[PDB]
Amino acid sequence: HMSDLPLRFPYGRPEFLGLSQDEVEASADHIARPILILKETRRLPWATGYAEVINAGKSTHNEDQASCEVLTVKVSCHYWSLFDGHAGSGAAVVASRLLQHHITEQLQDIVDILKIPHECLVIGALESAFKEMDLQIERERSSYNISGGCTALIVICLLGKLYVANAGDSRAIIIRNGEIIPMSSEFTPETERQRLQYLAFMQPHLLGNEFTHLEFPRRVQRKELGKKMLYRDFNMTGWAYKTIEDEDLKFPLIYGEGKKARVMATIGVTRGLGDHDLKVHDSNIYIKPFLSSAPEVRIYDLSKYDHGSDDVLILATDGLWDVLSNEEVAEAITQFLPNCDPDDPHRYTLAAQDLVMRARGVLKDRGWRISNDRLGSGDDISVYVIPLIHGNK
Amino acid sequence: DLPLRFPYGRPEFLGLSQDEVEASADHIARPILILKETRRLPWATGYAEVINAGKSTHNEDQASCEVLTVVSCHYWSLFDGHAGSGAAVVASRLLQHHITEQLQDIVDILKKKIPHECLVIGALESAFKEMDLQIERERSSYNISGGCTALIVICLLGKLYVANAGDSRAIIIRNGEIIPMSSEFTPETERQRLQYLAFMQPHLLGNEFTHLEFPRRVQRKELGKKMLYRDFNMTGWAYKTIEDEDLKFPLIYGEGKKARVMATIGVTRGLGDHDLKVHDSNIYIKPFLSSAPEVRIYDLSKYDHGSDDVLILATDGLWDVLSNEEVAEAITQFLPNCDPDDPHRYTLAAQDLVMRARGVLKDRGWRISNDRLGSGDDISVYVIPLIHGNKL
Ligand SMILES: [Mg+2]
Ligand SMILES: [Mg+2]
Ligand SMILES: [Mn+2]
Ligand SMILES: [Mn+2]
Ligand SMILES: [Mn+2]
Ligand SMILES: [Mn+2]
Ligand SMILES: [Mn+2]
Ligand SMILES: [Mn+2]
Repeated sequence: HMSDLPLRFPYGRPEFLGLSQDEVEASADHIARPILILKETRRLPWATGYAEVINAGKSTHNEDQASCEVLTVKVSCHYWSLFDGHAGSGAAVVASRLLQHHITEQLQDIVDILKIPHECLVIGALESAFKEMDLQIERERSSYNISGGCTALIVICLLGKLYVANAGDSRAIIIRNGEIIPMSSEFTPETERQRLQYLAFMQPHLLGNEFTHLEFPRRVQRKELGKKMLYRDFNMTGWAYKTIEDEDLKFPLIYGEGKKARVMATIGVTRGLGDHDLKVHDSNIYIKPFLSSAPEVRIYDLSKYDHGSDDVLILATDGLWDVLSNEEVAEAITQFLPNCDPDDPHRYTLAAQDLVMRARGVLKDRGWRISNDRLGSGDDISVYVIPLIHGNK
Repeated sequence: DLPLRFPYGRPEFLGLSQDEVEASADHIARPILILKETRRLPWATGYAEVINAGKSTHNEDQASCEVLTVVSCHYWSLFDGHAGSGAAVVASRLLQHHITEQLQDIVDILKKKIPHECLVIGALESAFKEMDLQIERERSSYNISGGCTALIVICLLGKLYVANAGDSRAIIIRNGEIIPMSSEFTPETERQRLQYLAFMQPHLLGNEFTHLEFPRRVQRKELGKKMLYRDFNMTGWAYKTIEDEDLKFPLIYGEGKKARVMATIGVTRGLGDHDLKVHDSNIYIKPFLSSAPEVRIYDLSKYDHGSDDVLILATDGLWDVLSNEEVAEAITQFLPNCDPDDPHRYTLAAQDLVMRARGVLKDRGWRISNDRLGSGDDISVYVIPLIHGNKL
């Protein structure tokens, strides 16, 4: 039904890039994989740095989207956002254009007060904004082709405080005098296992008589019927023994380890927007009941520290973090920025370009390779480098 | 009524006769009972307790401490009963048997890659659950009154496992530093789980409650007006027009030590309470409670502990009037006045903590330092010396 409907918004790259229609096509080169950076002739707020590169060939379009502007609540609200789309570009494009409007609307309900701690009203506003964005996608689903879904990582600076709201598996970290301050956590079948099992237990019909909510160390085989095995339930952190009993032969709700962890054999990320009609392969079981649009929000008070020109906030999609650790990013940032004149305004964009290049690697004979012959990232990669000096009181 | 599953009593290691128990239950004098010096506990653990100031005729705290045979396994436990002493008494005798049996399923292994620690944790988690299931079915044949919280510790193969299902608390004091070893399970700390369940299963509210949380009691006058609220998916607050459903009593009400689920109870985990209902109604509370504990591990081999490094276990009778910092300050000023070789050290430290929470009674209620109100609750304190857990 949705493939019969027009697009809500046309596909494109982040609008602040200012790319023509021909530059967009030139960027979608899976073999050359050109790293796009912000033109010096265009400045982002706070001289924010940005860089991106398309995937190595798994989807025709770059499915990351990004938005950055200064909102006005009828007070100023700086806004940065990254969306990692999957199974289509539609949700990430829609989110990159409309979520900031939901945030502005929710903040407007509480702005007289900003002038229960106020920080909890801003958190509540951001949480309501994520939900209302997903609700809008849900009902506009029937008039427009809003394909797939997306993760959502946004940050606002409001009255001297950074709010980092994450619903997905992108990541935000602060590098301050060389130390790593994490500002987000990822939501996967692994990190959300107990919530997912709890829902499956309380609402068994969501399992379509195809899955069991119990976790096992490996796939349970029919020949193990009547035998003892380790299992883990929703209220357990550890493992205990159990007699295998018919029901345990169903496919597990949670399966796989780390980046291979999956819910109902389908998805490896459990929060974001879209995916309303997503189904398990070869069945009619819906995935969305196990997904959530609700972000985790973390605050960084910019007043409690005097920030140098090399103290930055990094936002990136998993195209960076899947091959670079927080320590490699910290090492790279602190190694690069002291080579740029502190007054150079293109200097955080070059830092973001350096991060993308280190994760993308170079195209060798057997694929993309980074340092230590390691495999380079074949994904879309998008990176913000936000200089925290601009938030100094 | 039904026969008792066990006779009421006080911790066995107190070596009390029946006549000493009756004398100890003085709501006016409130004598502080301590481990006799002639009686040594594992690791020379200190223990002291005192009865409440009048809310229940019996002391509803219970405690048990022994060496389990699996390999040997040191075991300390504290239970804070409510609405009767039965559940606390049963748990103080039978939870160690459930723990012992769960550990026997995995003891060979201890001598996807599952770390051994996770097998111990899973064994404790299952033992709590199996204890509550035994209470649930023996409930019908024995008078096992009320419910109880459960805080237990085991030392197994060089590691401490602290498992908590309630609002008692365990902290380590190590070279003056406070090391928390448990978290409390209240309507407040468990709000999102509780709202989630009420939302997934609205019939549990019995058409008398709403799962939404509000900064204060929603009243008639607010109907149709804007008001802050918090749902299961929110940490912050947002505005909302009050509808007639928002007028029902909230599933979660109050804050801090005054937070309550279903207008009835201020702790959300433990054992028993299978038949606990909302007053004057057939709405059951137990679907919102959980017997599942949180387990924290302390590796004794990573630190060479001194004679004053201790693990404190106590029911809320202590923590409701003394912060972690006061307890730390109390222990670090008391113990340096005792010879490190004196086995009675930690018992005396335990008694000093109970006295500091209980206070002195005059004409203005029980008073502790700076004229603060003393604790009128049952109080039970363990002082576990970590020096006896040192490697080699
Ligand atoms: Mg005995
Ligand atoms: Mg000794
Ligand atoms: Mn993607
Ligand atoms: Mn990912
Ligand atoms: Mn990605
Ligand atoms: Mn009690
Ligand atoms: Mn309490
Ligand atoms: Mn108590």
